[PDB]
Amino acid sequence: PPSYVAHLASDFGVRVFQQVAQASKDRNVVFSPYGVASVLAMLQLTTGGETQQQIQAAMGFKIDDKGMAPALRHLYKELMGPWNKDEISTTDAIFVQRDLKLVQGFMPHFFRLFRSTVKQVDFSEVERARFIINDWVKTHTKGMISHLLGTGAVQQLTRLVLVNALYFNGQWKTPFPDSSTHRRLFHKSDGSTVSVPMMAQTNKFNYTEFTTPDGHYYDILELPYHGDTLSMFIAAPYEKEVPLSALTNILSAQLISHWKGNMTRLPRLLVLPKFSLETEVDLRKPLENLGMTDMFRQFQADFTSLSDQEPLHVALALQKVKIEVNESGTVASSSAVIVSARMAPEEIIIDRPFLFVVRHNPTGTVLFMGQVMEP
Ligand SMILES: [Cl-]
Repeated sequence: PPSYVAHLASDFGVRVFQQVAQASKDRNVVFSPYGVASVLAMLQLTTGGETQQQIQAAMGFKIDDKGMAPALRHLYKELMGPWNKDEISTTDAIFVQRDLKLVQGFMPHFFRLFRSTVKQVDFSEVERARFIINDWVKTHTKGMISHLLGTGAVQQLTRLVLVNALYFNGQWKTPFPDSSTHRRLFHKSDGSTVSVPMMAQTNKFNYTEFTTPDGHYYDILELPYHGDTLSMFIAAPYEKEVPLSALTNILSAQLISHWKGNMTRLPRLLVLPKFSLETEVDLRKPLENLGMTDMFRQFQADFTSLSDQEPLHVALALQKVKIEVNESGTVASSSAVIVSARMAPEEIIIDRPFLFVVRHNPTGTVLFMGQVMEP
């Protein structure tokens, strides 16, 4: 089902973000809970045996089950509809050795389910294979993501690669002014500060203070995008010794929903750092920690649904996310005569590390999720 599978998909991907985050420590990290959910669902089809059970358990749904793929493909068409003014461009690709004898009916079946095809390449032509892979991403992310560092691992022994790449760029329901954007010190998690550019805006924001069962307090602010189709939620720790990991490690779609129910509109002056960050992840370590170890093993991996004669296994599972946040009419050239604005009761300055979550409002899909430590 629709919002059902979107939630199983989002939750799984967040579970994947927790792993990437517990590894990144104090590095800025952008990730797409949706992306890794979309691709892993496709890979379910190329698996069999234990390698398949480990993934359907990790994700929480069999891709061949009634309404799973139909709901998933309906979702994709929704995100890529006409409202999306090139705000989010994505691409999911599975590259297998072309010389490999495939199972009778895998390609036809895969297409019917995803309306996409598994890519074939002759991995013996290393240079060609890598170019072909970094090129697919390019042409299919509207030229936003044209390279990968991980492809540098594709060699002769490679027979299978998984790739996922997303690009996201706002377009707020109410653009942050421009003349208001200014310099402001940001408190990095070590007492050190840096003069970073921040956007400012007074208006009626949807806010809520949030406490985790653990007792951590966060200022939660929802920031809508044009048409309320998307919303970027901001979870900024209360004091200063409050980590992001206290929230991100208990995060789910039901938690975002929770914020919405307790949310209220207060007239504040929001000061938000403008950030354009990029992260590339080697999904292997994080996927293994979620219980998916077999797929990465030379003798254990079981992809007999993609081909039954083979010593296969994913040689490279990765993701690349490019997130940008600005005024949306961002001249950005380092600042005329006047600047006016309506006054607000209080201000909410985001000058310390914080985490954000972008969601598809109609379905509550957790599209993007990050931890911004130093903009
Ligand atoms: Cl790139």
